[PDB]
Amino acid sequence: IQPVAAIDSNFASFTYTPRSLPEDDTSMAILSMLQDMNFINNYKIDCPTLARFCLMVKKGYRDPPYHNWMHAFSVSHFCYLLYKNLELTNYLEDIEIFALFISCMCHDLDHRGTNNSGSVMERHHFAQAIAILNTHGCNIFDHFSRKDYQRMLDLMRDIILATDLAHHLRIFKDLQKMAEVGYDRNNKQHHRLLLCLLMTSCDLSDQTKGWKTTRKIAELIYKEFFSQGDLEKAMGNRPMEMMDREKAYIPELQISFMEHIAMPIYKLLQDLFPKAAELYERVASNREHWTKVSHKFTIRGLPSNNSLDFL
Amino acid sequence: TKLLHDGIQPVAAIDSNFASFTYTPRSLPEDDTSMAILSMLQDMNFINNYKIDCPTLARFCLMVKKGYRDPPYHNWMHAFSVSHFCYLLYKNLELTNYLEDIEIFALFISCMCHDLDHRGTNNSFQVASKSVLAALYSSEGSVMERHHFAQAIAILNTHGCNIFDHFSRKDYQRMLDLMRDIILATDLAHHLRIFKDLQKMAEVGYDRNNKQHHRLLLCLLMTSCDLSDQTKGWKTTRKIAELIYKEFFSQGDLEKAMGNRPMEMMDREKAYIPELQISFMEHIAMPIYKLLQDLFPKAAELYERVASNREHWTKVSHKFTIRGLPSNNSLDFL
Ligand SMILES: COC[C@@H](NC(=O)N1CC(=O)Nc2cc(OC)cnc21)c1ccc(OC(F)(F)F)c(F)c1
Ligand SMILES: COC[C@@H](NC(=O)N1CC(=O)Nc2cc(OC)cnc21)c1ccc(OC(F)(F)F)c(F)c1
Ligand SMILES: [Mg+2]
Ligand SMILES: [Mg+2]
Ligand SMILES: [Zn+2]
Ligand SMILES: [Zn+2]
Repeated sequence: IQPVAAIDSNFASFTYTPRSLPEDDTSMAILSMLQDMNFINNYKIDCPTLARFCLMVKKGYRDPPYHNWMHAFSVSHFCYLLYKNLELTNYLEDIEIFALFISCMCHDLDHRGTNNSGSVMERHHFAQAIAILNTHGCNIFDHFSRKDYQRMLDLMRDIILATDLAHHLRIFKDLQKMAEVGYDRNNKQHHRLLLCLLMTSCDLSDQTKGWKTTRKIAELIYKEFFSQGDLEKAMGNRPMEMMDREKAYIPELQISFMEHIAMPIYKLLQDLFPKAAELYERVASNREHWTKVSHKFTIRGLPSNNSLDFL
Repeated sequence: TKLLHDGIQPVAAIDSNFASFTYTPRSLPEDDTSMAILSMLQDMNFINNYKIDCPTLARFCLMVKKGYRDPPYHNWMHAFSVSHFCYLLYKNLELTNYLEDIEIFALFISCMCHDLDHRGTNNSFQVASKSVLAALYSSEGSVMERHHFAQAIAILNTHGCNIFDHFSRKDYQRMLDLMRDIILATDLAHHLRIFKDLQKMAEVGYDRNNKQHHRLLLCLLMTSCDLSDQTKGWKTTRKIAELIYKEFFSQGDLEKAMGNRPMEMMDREKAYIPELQISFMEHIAMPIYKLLQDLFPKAAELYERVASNREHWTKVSHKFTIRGLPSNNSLDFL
């Protein structure tokens, strides 16, 4: 197990882009992150069991454009960053933080590049995580107490279910209440709410990097959406505007996504942790950048085709 | 050999709609266009009127054709299409009630010759590129149009190509002065200078005894022929627009490579085609055909087709906004 400093000198920084790491080194980096957060020694995890677990999780992702292993790795890496930079041990229990990180690895297992059209996919993701744990040689919790095994499973379920946007919108009022009155380490409701907020923060973490990352991730997202839309047209159904490559206008859809979903998540994170202010400011800056390049979705000159036949 | 040994077709046998304003001369295969030129001159009666030697005329037509290059728009098929429209104006507007036979003959020959040796580049490009044409003609203005005329003159003075070598001294001179004036009238700068005069003439009415009115009418008709692609269906205007912008953006690329800053309409990174087409059509094309309508009521269908083609450019404007991902399938262009 590599020390985390040897992977990259900037590995624990919010400026690091985990998609820069070759896919063949990501399994080792997972182990290095668990080592550096001290969960392997804390919970006495068998290293071979953990290695096999991590490879099975990786293997359980398919290869659609966005919802693949590198997404899961990136999300997991952001959880690590929150641990390292926001001092999560002052707010949550070690078992809750451990659950969040394992959930990050597992939260989109067996995604097909298609959406829920509750929480159909998120329940499947959890069921896949459970099936991996009950595979021979992969149960990283098989030495946990009956109390702790149960808690771990309940946490993973709650945290993975919190990645459904529908869940986040139900609890949004509660998150705002918590942010304004202030976090209370003795309130078990606040722990639940904070774990949901942190999970969604990890899931959308590509929005906190530079322009190069948001642009590429947007491309991959729309590639998935339009594939789904193509399939829905082939079956005789009528896809949503954002799934239809002939009707979707990307700048409007991105700016909506960023104003209405991403920015309020990181605004809430900022209100609870002042050291997350740079995260919110990067998301806001990335949204400004989407507005600046909007004009480029009007074809100037002739299309690359070099033809006007498309009229 | 093929132009000679096929005799001169009657124009009805080329197509039953050949003399109609709805006919698209770009439909005719390029290998039949030389014969169609002869058929049009035959049907307007200029061959018998002026006693043109047919072999001389056949060789003249092939030399004119040969004198066009192959840029996207300014090629032989443009010249043929412009000449065909002149024929249509003769057939449909009864031009013999307004102009002399020699003026009408000059207009048609000018139509064939008016873009000779065009390189897909405009007048200012010759000056910016410091081409041989600029060296010869830049102090006089209308650089390309002067070259076109000089090329026509060089064809006439090629052995076996002088269709006017049997003209009187008076008529030879008149013909040359007409071709020069008419070809120079294809410069947009010329048209904008005379526009006030054309409007005057349209409102007071045409006067067959006013020699200034003949000059002005020949300029108007020449520009009407030059822009005649705007009077056909949507399929023609769309395709011609494509060819025009191809030429413009090639020129713009060349101007960037020399360190100069091209006009917005020449710059493929700044030109927004719907705005430029609509401007061209509202400000250049439509007033030309409005003036033609004011002088000849039977040209009303021409103006109405140009206006309808402009409405069509407005309807499809929205399609220049990229929906979904580009064909690229990539967002790298941001
Ligand atoms: C299928 O969506 C996957 C993911 N979307 C995402 O990353 N992006 C990024 C982007 O750049 N463009 C986008 C455009 C868009 O529609 C216009 C939707 N989503 C995105 C996502 C996960 C969990 C969520 O739930 C919660 F936010 F609660 F975590 C959530 F909302 C969204
Ligand atoms: C190099 O120009 C060639 C020709 N242009 C033309 O046909 N098109 C057609 C089109 O579809 N789009 C256009 C757009 C545009 O600006 C964006 C300019 N021109 C065009 C032309 C010849 C003589 C002229 O002078 C006069 F009109 F007076 F005859 C004249 F103005 C224009
Ligand atoms: Mg998901
Ligand atoms: Mg010209
Ligand atoms: Zn995810
Ligand atoms: Zn022309």
